[PDB]
Amino acid sequence: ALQLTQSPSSLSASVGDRITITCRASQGVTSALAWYRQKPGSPPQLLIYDASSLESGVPSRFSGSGSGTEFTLTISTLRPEDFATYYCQQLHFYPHTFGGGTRVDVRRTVAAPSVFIFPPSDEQLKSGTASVVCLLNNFYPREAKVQWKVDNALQSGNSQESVTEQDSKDSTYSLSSTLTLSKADYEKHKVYACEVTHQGLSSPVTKSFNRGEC
Amino acid sequence: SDPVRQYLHEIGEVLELDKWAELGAAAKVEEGMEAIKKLSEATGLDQELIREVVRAKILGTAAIQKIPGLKEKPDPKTVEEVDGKLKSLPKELKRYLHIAREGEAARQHLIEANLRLVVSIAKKYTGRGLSFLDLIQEGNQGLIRAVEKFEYKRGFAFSTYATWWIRQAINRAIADQ
Amino acid sequence: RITLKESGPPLVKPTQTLTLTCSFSGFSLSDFGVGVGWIRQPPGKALEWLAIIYSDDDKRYSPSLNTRLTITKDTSKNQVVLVMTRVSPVDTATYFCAHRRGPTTLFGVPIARGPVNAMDVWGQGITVTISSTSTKGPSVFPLAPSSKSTSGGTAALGCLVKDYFPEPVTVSWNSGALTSGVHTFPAVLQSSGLYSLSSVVTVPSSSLGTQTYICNVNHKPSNTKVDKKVEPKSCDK
Ligand SMILES: Nc1ncnc2c1ncn2[C@@H]1O[C@H](COP(=O)(O)OP(=O)(O)OP(=O)(O)O)[C@@H](O)[C@H]1O
Repeated sequence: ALQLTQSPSSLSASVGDRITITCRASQGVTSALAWYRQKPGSPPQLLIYDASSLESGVPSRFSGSGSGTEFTLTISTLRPEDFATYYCQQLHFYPHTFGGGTRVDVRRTVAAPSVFIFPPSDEQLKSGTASVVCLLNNFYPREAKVQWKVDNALQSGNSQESVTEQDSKDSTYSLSSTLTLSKADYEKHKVYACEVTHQGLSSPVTKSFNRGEC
Repeated sequence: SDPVRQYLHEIGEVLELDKWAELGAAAKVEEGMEAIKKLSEATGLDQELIREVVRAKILGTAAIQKIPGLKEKPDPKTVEEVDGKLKSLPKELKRYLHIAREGEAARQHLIEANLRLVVSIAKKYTGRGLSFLDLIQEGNQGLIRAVEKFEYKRGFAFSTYATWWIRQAINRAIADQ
Repeated sequence: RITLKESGPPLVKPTQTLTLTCSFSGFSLSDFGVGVGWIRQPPGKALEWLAIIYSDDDKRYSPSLNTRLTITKDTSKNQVVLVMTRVSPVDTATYFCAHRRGPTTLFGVPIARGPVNAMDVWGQGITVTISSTSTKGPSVFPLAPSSKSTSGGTAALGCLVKDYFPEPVTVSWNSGALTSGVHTFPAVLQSSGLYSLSSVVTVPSSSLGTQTYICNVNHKPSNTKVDKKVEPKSCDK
């Protein structure tokens, strides 16, 4: 089994940096190595073919090098749109194997989680279920934990969160935690709180609400 | 352990060559077969001697040395015999040696890459006239006939040009004897 | 010039047969040495190569599943078909088709085979899910703006797209007019086996009851289209 080992698996840099991804092959694949770029929710896009040839219509910041067993990709000046996962591929042997991937993130100064909170809709309540949502807009790094308290009672295994991608505009991450309960079980409590914890904080933030006025 | 597992295990670790990686090797064989015409009409008379020698040199580091059907003629002495009767030649005759060793390294890779091919064609004759380990000694022999007669400039694909001699070597051996 | 589009079922049941089709333009499968290949991407994982077919009808499959794959071409209709038998949830992924350049030949005899070492044009991809769960459209609930939702200088509102199956769902705000500050989170699979996701948008706290905000939800697998206006909570009068 010809193995393509890609390193680093991930990394951070700031616009204008110069980086080098590597692709090691378990066996000699001569020059038949290609490099692709995949942006979130998009097909891969060819960058380098035959190991060192810039695909026509691709930015000249990109270059590739190597032969046989060791290959590298290089972005001269990192740009806003260069943050994505990069993959390599060998087409010397069947099956044409793909590398494991390399994620590239941007650097930035620790941002503070702008915390909001949404009680369940009356439209939802009338269907037999409730969803309390706790939004953590724009922070950094991804590192952050949301804690759900209901009448001071900590909640585990009844919430789910999801993180957006680091936006090219404001290069931070946003998070959405959703606590789900039955209408009946929701109609037995009052104080629904959300305790965020992040580096950009000197203390846990609690954007709570009380289901009397909210 | 029955070579049915010893052999099959060895080849089951060999990778198949890309469509163009094959055609490239099959061409490299013809280049190392035209450089044998040159390294033969200089050291004195025809080729096949040189070809087998270089084949043994390259065969020394082959991942698969035991190929059923191939009349491996080592001649432990003939090695240093023709090895020396080549390594010492005019400046220009050293680069043609380089060419021949590659053109012969290709003939080897090409054969290895199509072993698990001969095994799947042979398997399509199980329970019939001849048996597994038997058919392979014939298919592998056709595999050598194709890698020898092949001719990319003609237009044919090798995967096919191989099958059309592997199967043919089996259906000319099914005649028994 | 080259365009490939995959098509097929968004959901197939286990042990059944998945049939994908690659429709293309800008090239022909009668072109010299040209190939068309299939690559899948499981959720959260890396690309995996499946099969390839060439102009001369040569074809190759991934070893780990060549017993289950068949690939065929219709070069006069500009299509390629991949068939996968006995599917299981582990085959849930986005399936891509892609184009492979043939060698630059002196009209017949190859010479410059350099451009063949890449898959240079990819289709958009098709999301396919193997599961026993039945298709189900989404309910769209409001994430209305309010005091505990408006902090600092700008408010925040959104939509909760609850209980649908399978992926994917698409979310746009004001038919595209609105893109600034729009965060559409990835879908999460709930304990019931249905997906759920939210889309949020941060707006000027001084334009809430004036500007109209609508999120446009489309879930093609159930052919459900929904438009929901998200207005502030009646927590005023
Ligand atoms: N799609 C496929 N392509 C190639 N090989 C496959 C595929 N599916 C299964 N195989 C393997 O090909 C093998 C052919 O049998 P073989 O004689 O190689 O057994 P084996 O590999 O020696 O057994 P073991 O792995 O226990 O030593 C099967 O054992 C099977 O594991």
